Amino acid sequence: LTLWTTPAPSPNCRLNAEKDAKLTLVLTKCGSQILATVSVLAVKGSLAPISGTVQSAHLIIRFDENGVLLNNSFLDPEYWNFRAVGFMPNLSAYPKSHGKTAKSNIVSQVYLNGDKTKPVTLTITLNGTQETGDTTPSAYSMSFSWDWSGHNYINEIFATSSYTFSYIAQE
Amino acid sequence: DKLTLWTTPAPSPNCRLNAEKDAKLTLVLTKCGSQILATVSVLAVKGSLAPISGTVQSAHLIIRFDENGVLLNNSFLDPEYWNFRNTEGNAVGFMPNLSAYPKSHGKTAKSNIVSQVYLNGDKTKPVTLTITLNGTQETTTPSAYSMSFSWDWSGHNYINEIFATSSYTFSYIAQE
Amino acid sequence: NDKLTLWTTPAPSPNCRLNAEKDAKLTLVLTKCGSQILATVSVLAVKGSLAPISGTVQSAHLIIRFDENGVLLNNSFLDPEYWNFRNGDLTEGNAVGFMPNLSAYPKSHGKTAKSNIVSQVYLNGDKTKPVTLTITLNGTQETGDTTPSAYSMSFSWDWSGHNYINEIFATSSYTFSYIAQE
Amino acid sequence: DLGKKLLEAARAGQDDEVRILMANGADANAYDHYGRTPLHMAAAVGHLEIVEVLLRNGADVNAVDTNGTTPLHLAASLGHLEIVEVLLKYGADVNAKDATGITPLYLAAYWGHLEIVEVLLKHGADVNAQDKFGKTAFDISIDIGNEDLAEILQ
Amino acid sequence: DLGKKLLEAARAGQDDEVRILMANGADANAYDHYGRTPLHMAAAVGHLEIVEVLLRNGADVNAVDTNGTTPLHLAASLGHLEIVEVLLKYGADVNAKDATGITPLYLAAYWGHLEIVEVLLKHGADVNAQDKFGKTAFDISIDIGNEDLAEILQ
Amino acid sequence: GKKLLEAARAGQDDEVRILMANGADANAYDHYGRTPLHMAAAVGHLEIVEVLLRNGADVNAVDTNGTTPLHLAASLGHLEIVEVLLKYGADVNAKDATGITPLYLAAYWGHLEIVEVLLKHGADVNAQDKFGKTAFDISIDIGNEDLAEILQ
Repeated sequence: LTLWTTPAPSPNCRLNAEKDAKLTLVLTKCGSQILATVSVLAVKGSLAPISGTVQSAHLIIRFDENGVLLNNSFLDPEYWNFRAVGFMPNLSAYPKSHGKTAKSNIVSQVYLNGDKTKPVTLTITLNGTQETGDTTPSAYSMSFSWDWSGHNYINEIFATSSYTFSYIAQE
Repeated sequence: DKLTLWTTPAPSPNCRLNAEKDAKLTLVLTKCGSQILATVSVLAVKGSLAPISGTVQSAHLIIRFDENGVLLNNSFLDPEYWNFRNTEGNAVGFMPNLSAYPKSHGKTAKSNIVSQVYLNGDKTKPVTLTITLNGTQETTTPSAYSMSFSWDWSGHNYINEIFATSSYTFSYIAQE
Repeated sequence: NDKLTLWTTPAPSPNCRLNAEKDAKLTLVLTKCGSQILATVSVLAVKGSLAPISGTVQSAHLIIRFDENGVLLNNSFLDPEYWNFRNGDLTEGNAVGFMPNLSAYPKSHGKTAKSNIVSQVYLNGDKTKPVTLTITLNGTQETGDTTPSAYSMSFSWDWSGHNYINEIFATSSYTFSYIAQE
Repeated sequence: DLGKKLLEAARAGQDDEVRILMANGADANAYDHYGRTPLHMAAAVGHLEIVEVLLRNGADVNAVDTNGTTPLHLAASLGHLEIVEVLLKYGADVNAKDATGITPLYLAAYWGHLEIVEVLLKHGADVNAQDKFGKTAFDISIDIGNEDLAEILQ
Repeated sequence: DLGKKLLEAARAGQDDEVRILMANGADANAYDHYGRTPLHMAAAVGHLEIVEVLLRNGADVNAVDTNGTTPLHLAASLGHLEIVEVLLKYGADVNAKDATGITPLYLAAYWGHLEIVEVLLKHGADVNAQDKFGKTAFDISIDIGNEDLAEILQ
Repeated sequence: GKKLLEAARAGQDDEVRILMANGADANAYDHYGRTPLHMAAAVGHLEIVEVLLRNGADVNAVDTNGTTPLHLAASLGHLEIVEVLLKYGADVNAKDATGITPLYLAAYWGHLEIVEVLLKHGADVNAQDKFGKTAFDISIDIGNEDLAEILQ
């Protein structure tokens, strides 16, 4: 089964402002592992075109104890459905609030405009968030942090190549 | 099953990078519901990439498919090493999805998967591999789908080496 | 469905030997997707000269060898109590369906570029501390008095030229796939 | 559509393709939906001849994209000295602020393009300009450790 | 525990955080379960002021982790000259040997830090100390092809 | 035979005369036409290049693309090897299957001292390739100040 944003979503996530980018993310459950493919394209704001000294962006998707998005704040729940704990990142392998645990990160280079001379690092962190006080907790999370420190891409549109990864599923 | 479409695990020379049958492309597509899981490598067997000669710093292979996901003839990939494992199923289930990767949108970022692979499996000899999905442009027989592989090692001097890469895994959204 | 996964569990105890007995936790999960295995792997040293990285050590490796039924050769290098089918005993699944295909990745004296999958992983999941991981499938060919194996998977980490002394050798997670033998 | 072609040819650094298109009546002020104009494209990729053909055909020298970024921000940030000079000759605005208050001098300082920094200061660049966080080009020289830069800033 | 927060602040180079923590009673000699102390963290990341604060507060300049690595091994290996000088000023053992016989001189030589090799030699660094293969800092220079170092060590 | 090919690549200066002493053939070739002297010229093992030449290795051996050891040494920046090849009578003007010469490769990859040596040894500055480019078209091409200068 597949949990996804659809293959071509409308603006459906916030990197810096409401609906300022399209995240295409597909999670396919292959038994104990989730096979995933991801890319992002900024549609407005300070990453379209990249402006000033901006050299990073990020998005944290949080889910509740049933694997359901916590709310429409950051990824729009209208572009997020089956084609859910069976798609959540395994808490034994990627322990909640421990995104600094090396193994909870999958890190690789992706490329602006699909051009091999414009790398961008993508760090995906699984269950890396901790909520305290009054903050509603998430049970699970999946974070994408893009970073191109030291590269001057001003005037480019932040639009990445597509990238595949997998992770152990919670159930 | 009818869930694999491949060149076999060990093909004879089956593709043209510059001249007929000058390379062996190993390419396996396994359908995992809405995604295809793939693994690819290539090895040149003769011509200007075996050994790498002159200032050659790139190679490419474009595979084109018709509206039923069948390999076009006159394909630079030999249709004899391209078939379902044994059986015939539905090739459209293996094609890259045209909403995610629209036809002739090869320069759109999202239609490309780009990563480094390594000559001889050797970490000190990187080669970039750019895979482009549905990027083709015929204005030629029309293709409905395509999968391209572009190897590029600009700025690296690998003259005298044999062009033979490590294996690489990627996935993409299937058309149906 | 538990028979389609062969793994170390998601959080093993010390279960492999990089330089000394049980000196590292290898997390390795193989899931069988018909003709391909989809794998995810990472490693964390827990004692010895990679915890913290000491001296000029700039590499580590682990070779896992299997017999002709796809069963680990011995409790030498990876501990068989953290290697089994998910929720399974040895008779719950068939381990040859998880082995690297011999016709794609041969057992021979020769070297084969396509038997390697090579990519960078990162210490502490930190993009500024790369380490190369070379995975080699069936890359052993035992001679002399070495006990033979039918299949192998080896993991060679190398960070030549980077000085990571005082870091713990703990890597990010990495996905790859390969053609299955059956 | 002559605009799209002109945007693409300026971006690709096709000097002549640009001249041919101008010849055929392409609008030097076309813009894409992010507000980039051909002169942003040419300034960013560093094609001097293209910058000049456009300015001679009446390209708005201080056109802003949707974030307030001008061609002189681009050329100063990315280090294209001779483009920075030609832009200035045509009325480029040394004190243009983008949407968070960043100026061409702030970017040339941040990325270490010192000769560009000198050129901007001699054309009246305001050194006390702060971004929306209160940081100036002097704060940059301290944060990024550039001693030559801090020296030049007085 | 204040110890864990100190270990973390030293490693993240939080100069100020470390002072706050020492102000509040944090133990300068806390160690993690690999035997790393805040002084190991600070010598490795290169943070001089934290190294000084900890040493002013009684940090053990000769602490070893489970492999016998000292803060001086870390500063000499990673090339932090002023930290190497300060550790030596507080009584760091110049020829401390890790579990395989490696000294600060051998690591400074292997990674080509020539100024640190010269400071270590003036405090009595021993050119004869061999690694597990029988090789000295000198043999490693010969190997590596480093002629400047080979003359300093001979 | 193949042992030699492997020792020359691997840089095992020792093995090579071990193998030569036993009558291993200095002109062995693999199925791409590469000889031990191509392997040694490519990896830059001077000693090995000299032992092979003293044992009558063919200095002008071509692989299946017409590449000679002098192309490899010039292309990859091995100056002493370029000098010893020329001493043993390597064709300074050797053309590969597309017309490329050692001078063309030395220029392309910015090995200016080797460009100087090839010229002294009579490399034709005017040899062209595919596009009909020559070492000079390469200079103002790759935007190379000093190479434009040396091509005098």
